[PDB]
Amino acid sequence: TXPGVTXPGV
DNA sequence: GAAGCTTC
DNA sequence: GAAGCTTC
Repeated sequence: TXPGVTXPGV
């Protein structure tokens, strides 16, 4: 996720 | 190193 | 199935 906690997506 | 997910 | 980057 995020970053942090990529995206989604990318 | 180890956890934090939908979108093509 | 690849398609992704960091907090910690």
